[PDB]
Amino acid sequence: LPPDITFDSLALIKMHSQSMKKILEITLAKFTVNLSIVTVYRYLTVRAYLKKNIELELDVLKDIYNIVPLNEEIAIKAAQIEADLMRKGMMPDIEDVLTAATAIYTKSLLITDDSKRYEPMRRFGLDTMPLDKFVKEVELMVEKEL
Amino acid sequence: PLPPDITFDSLALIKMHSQSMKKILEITLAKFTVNLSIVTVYRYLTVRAYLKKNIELELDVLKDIYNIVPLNEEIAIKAAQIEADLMRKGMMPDIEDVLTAATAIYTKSLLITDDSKRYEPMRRFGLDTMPLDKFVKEVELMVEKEL
Amino acid sequence: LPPDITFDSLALIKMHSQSMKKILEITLAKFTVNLSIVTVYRYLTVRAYLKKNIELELDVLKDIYNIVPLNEEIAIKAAQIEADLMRKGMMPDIEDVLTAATAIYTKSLLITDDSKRYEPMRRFGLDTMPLDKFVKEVELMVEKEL
Amino acid sequence: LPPDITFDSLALIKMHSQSMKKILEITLAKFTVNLSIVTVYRYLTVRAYLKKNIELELDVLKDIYNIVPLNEEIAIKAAQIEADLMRKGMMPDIEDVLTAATAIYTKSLLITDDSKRYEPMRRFGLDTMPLDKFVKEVE
Repeated sequence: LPPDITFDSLALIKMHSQSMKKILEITLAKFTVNLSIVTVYRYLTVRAYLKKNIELELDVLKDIYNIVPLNEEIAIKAAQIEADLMRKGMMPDIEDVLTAATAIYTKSLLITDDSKRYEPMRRFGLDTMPLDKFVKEVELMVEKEL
Repeated sequence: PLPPDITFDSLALIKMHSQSMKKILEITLAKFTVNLSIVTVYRYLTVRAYLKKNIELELDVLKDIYNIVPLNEEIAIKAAQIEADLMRKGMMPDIEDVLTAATAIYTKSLLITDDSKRYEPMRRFGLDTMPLDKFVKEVELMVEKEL
Repeated sequence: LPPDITFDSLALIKMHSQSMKKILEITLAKFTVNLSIVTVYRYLTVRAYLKKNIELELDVLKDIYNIVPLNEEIAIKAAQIEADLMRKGMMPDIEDVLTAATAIYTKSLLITDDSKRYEPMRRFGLDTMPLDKFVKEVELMVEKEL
Repeated sequence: LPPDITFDSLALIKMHSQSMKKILEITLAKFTVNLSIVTVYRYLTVRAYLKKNIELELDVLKDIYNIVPLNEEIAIKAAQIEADLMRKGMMPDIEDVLTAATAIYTKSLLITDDSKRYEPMRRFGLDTMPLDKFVKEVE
């Protein structure tokens, strides 16, 4: 529903698949997509692995997406998230905490195929939504003439 | 005329900021340009927030004594290339290592660490390392000689 | 500010002038300089015209610079770039195409006094920076330090 | 006569044409052809302009020709050739200098459809022969 959304690495990959190509088209009509540089880096890693020109692929990425650098404000947030998770006896991935920190920072709804690993970070102001539910919401909006 | 460029990983940075390393830190700041990845900064402030310190306060001191290098598009490309090429060879490196290494190659910083063997697969990419113990002995030596 | 840079032949000429002696010295400690063998040959032409000792000078360039041969991989990129330019009605100079292709292949920022000359090649991934701006940035690091 | 030969860019194009298939056949059996990477890049350029896959095309050239990178030794000789030619009130093409410099180095008879523009470079050890005369002496 909100104007600002983001995706984590796997949801980004799904959103790029030929079968999402229509959902993507509507997504970019309707939402501002604020990707973490971590998500971009993880994505560019697998592209480069497939021997793609990642300098060119990044140019295409920044044409349709906002790419959010990892700065000092996000690092503060991520440290505080991680330390709290660690106090509660949990072992968060670095990629997750940094992706959540960036989403909290840009005030973006995080679209993910694995919502639950971000659940311990809800308490910090992260909104999340399952990819399959997000896909259903986008089609509904077209039906509702939004 | 320019002071050599160096960096630290987060384990080494934590030790550089210990009570016992105050003078070494002070000499290090006077004699070198220290280019810290924002990711090393984040991992360091994680330790500090776990100890319930004032991370905003301490980050402002860090901001002042360190060149803090954000993770931007250019370092991400470099890190993506590094990591893809390591994978093309059977290896699955840690995110912290790759982004740390990639930032040190991009800033041309000697990476100072207690775990130099962990960083060996990235030598080919132009990473230079030096063990913390050896770096500390060398800083001590420069002070001895000048004084 | 990136770690890998290069110069065209006219920029290299200036970099080795008397005025630029300290800048040159700072560049070599702060950066990796990846020079196309084409740039090197055009530089050596000027030097040979001034009745200098070009074999001796070359032996010094070899130790301070990464001199990049015109190999198969570069020849293919140069060819793709030039054909694409010709398809748009442009006739680029051989030295520009080969310089630009080598810099794309090496991922080096091309420092030059004639950035407009090279602008048709940015779409292929070429990064440039004016020599004046580069010099001033080097001088700034020195001023701040001293 | 010599086992070592090379072509410049136009000559290579004409050697690759339909009419020259037999001459090319006898050329590849009789001679070692030492092609400058510069000749190759120029050839690949006109193929890419016709939207050919030059990776595929480079692989064919790789198998039939000795492709000669532009290295430090060639660069010195080209610099010397060029500076000298300039002091004598000329401005040679860069492609021509690099092509001549590579032929001197590989001690290759340069086969060209334009021998005259290479004439200033004879004094540096370059051997040239017209393609027309070459074709005659092949058949």
